[PDB]
Amino acid sequence: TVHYLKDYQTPAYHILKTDLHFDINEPQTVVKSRLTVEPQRVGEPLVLDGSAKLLSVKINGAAADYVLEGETLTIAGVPSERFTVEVETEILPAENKSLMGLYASGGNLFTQCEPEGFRKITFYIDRPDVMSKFTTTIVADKKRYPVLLSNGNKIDGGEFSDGRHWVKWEDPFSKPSYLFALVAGDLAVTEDYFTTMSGRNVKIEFYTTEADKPKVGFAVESLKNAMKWDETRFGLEYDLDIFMVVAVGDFNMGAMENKGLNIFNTKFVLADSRTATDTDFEGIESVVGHEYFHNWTGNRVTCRDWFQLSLKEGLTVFRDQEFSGDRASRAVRRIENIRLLRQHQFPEDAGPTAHPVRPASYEEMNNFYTMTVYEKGAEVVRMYHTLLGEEGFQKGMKLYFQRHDGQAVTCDDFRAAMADANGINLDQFALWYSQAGTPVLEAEGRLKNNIFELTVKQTVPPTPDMTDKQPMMIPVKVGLLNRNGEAVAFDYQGKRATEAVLLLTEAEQTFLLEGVTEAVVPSLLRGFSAPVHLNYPYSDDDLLLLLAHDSDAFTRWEAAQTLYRRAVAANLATLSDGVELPKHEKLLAAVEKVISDDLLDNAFKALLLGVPSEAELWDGAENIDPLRYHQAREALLDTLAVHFLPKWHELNRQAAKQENQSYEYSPEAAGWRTLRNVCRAFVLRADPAHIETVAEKYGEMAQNMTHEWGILSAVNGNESDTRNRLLAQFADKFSDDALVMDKYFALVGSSRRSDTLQQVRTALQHPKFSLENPNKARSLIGSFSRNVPHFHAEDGSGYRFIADKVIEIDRFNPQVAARLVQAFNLCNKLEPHRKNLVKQALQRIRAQEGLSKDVGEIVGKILD
Ligand SMILES: CC(C)C[C@H](N)P(=O)(O)O
Ligand SMILES: [Zn+2]
Repeated sequence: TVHYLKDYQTPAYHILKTDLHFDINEPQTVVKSRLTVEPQRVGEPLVLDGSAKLLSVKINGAAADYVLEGETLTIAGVPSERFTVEVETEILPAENKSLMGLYASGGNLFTQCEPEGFRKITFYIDRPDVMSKFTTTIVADKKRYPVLLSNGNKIDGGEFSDGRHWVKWEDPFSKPSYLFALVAGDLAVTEDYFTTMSGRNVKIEFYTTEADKPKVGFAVESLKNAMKWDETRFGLEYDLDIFMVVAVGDFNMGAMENKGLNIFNTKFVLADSRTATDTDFEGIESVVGHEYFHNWTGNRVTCRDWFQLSLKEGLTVFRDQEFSGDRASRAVRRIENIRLLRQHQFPEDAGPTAHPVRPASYEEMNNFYTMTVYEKGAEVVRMYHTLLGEEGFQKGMKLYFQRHDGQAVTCDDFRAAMADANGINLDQFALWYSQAGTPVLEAEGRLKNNIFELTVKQTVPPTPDMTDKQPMMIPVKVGLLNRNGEAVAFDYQGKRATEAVLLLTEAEQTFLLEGVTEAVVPSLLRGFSAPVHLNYPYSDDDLLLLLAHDSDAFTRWEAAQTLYRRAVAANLATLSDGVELPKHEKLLAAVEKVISDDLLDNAFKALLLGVPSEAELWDGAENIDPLRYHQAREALLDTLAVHFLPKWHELNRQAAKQENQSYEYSPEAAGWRTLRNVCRAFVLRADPAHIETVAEKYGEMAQNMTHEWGILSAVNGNESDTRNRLLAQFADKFSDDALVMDKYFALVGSSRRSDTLQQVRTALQHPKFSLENPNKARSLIGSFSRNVPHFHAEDGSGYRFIADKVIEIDRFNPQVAARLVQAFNLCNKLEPHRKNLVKQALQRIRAQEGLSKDVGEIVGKILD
C-alpha cells in the first residue's frame, strides 16, 4: 500500500471540536473522546483511523453501527448535519516501546503524535488538513501524577476524595491531531517569563526530573532569545500567555513543536559546562529556537498533507539557522550547515533512497523526516532569500501569513506567496520541490577582449523516482580575484560591482562579466548560493590563492576542501600502485600558512584544518572498497599529524592561553576549545605515547566536558590500555548522567581500535545501556554502523552485527530500526565481495516475519 500525492482529496468530514478525557490508572489508561463532526460531503461513510483497543463507539449517545478492520473504523450511516462521535479506547502505555502515541518513560507518561501517532491514542481523522479545537481533561492519582499537562490554558481542575485529582486544558487554536500532546507524571518545574512586544507576559515553564532541573537554565535563556528574535527579525509574536517545555529521556527525535507544550529529547534541553560540550550548548540553542519558530511556521500555518512536510521543516530549519547565525559566528556556522548537507544529504540524494524535497509517494511517512526534507529544504528556502533579499523575503512571509493563517497548505502556496508578494515569476523554482538529485554544474572561464566569459552548464542526474530532469533555477554568486588576490570589479548587467548573482535557468548559459582589465581567478558559488556540485578547472595554485585571499568564507573553505580531496586522490593512486605516498608539497604549504595565520578566526581556522569524510571522498564512485578510502584518508591525517607535530603543540598552547580559564559556554571561548581539540587529535596520532602525559594531568585538564570529550576523542583510536582505562573512569565518574553515558557509548562504537566489535558487544550488556532507549541505541550501534573500518570489515562481521540489531530493534521500535538499516544504503556501489555480503544481510532482514513497514520500505529501495 503506497500513498500518492496525486491522489490527494479534501476530507469528507471536518472535526470542529475534540473533547478528550484521560483516565490514568495502573497499568491501563482509558481515553474517552467526544468529537463534533461536520459533513463536507454528505452521505459518505465516516472513516476513522485507529489502532488502540476499542471499548465502545457512539453516534449521538447511541451505540453506533460500525465495522472495525485493520486500523480503520467505518460508520456507514451518519447524519447529514452536525453530530457527535464518542469513542472509548484503552491503552497500556508501559508496553508502548515504539515511543509513538501514549507511552511511559521514567515512571511518567508522555505523547508523540507526529506524524500519525494520535490514532494510537483514539480513533480519529488523523491527518493534518483536519483541524479541530481541543479541550483535554485528565484524571490521575495525585501522588504518582502530580503534574498533568496538555495543550493550551488550564481552565479548571480539582480533587477527589480517593486521592485522585483532575485538570482541564483548553487550546483555543484549531490544530491538526499531530500537534496534540499530553504529559502526566512527577516532574520538577522551572519558571520564568517573557514579555511580548505588545506588553503581554508569557509564563515559561520547563518540566524535568528533580535531578535534571539544574541543567535546564541555558535552554530557558535560549527560548527567551528565540522569542525576542522572532519579533525583531520576522515581526512574529507568541499567541498564548503560557509556553511549556518538557524534557524526556526516551524520545525518537530531537524535539516536538506541540502547541504551547513542546516535548524535548533531554539531549537538546539539558546542559552544564561540567557535563555538556560547547556543541551540545549550540545544539540546545538551535533546537529550542527551532521548536519555538514552528509556532508560526508549522502550527499557525500547517501542512495540507505529509508530502508537504518540508513546508514547515525546511522553512523552520532555515529560521533556526538564521537565529543561530544572528546570535554569533554566522560564517563559521554557515560552513557547518553546508558541511552537514554535503556529508549526509548529498549521499542520500546519490543513493537508493533519494527523493525530492516534496515526495510524490511514500509507504511509511516516518521514513521521510530526512536530511533532504530538512537541510536541502532549508537551502531551498534560503534561495528565495538569495533571489529576493531580506526585505523581499519578509514581504513573502507577510503575505504567506496573511493568506494562510489557520490553514493547512502546500509548498506551492509558499512559493506563490514569495512570487506574488514581489511580483516575480517563480514557476521554474517549483522544480526544487519535485526534482530529486544533486545538480552538477560544469563551469568554464575565458578572458577574451576585456570580458571574463563564464560558461555554465547544469545537469541533474536521474533518480529512482524520476528519469526526466529539466533545467532548474540556480543562483550562482561570483566574484573575481587578480594575481595578488584582491577583488576585481566587473560590469554585470549594466552595473559595476565586485559581486553578482548569476542566475542560471537553462541547460547551458554564458555570463559576460565586462570591464575586466587584468588576469583573474573566479570565485564561484559564494556562500554556497545553491545546493550543487560545481566543477571548475582550478589549478592547485588557483586554490592556494582563493584560500589565501578570497573574501567569502565558503569559497576559502571549499578551496582547502578541494586540496584535501585531491591529496587523498593521490594517496589512493599510490597505495593502489604499491608505491610511496605523494609529498603534497602545495598542500603542506597551505596548511602551514593556515596554522600560522594569526588573523584567521579560531573556529574558522579549525574548519580549514578538517579533512573531508570518507563518504565525501567516494562520492560518485563505483565498486567502492571503503577501507581503501579509509586507508587513504588516514594516511593523509598521519602525514599532517607527524609533519606539523611541534606546531600542533604551539597552536594548542596558544588556544589554551586565549581560552583564559573561561570554561563556561560562550561562542568566543568555544572557538578556542574547538581549535584546541583539533590540535589534540593531531598530536595524539603523531605521538600516541602522549596519552600517558595527558592521563597524568587529566584532572587538571578536565575543566569542562568539551575538554574531556576532546581528549577522549583524540585518544579513542589509541591501542594503549590507557585509552580503555580513561574510558572506564569516564563511565564511572558520570554513571549517573544518562546524557554523558551516551558519549561513552559513542566512543566505544566509533573507535578505530582493532577490538571495537567485541567492546561494542560488551557495551550492549553495560548496566546503563538500554537498546530500547533511542539515544543509547544510536550512540552505540549508530556509531558502529558509521565506523568505516569495522562496519565494512572484509569478513562481513560488521554487516552481520548491524543486520542483527535492525532485526532486534524493529521488534519494538521500527523508526530506530529503519534509520539504522540505512547504513546499508551504499550496497550497490560497493565492490563485489562486500556488496554480496550486504545483500545477504538485507535478504535476511527482509525474511523476518512481521518486519515493519518502515524497514521494509527502505530494504525495498536498496534491493529492488
Ligand atoms: C517528528 C517530530 C518529533 C519532529 C519535529 N517536527 P522537529 O522537526 O521540530 O524536530
Ligand atoms: Zn521541526
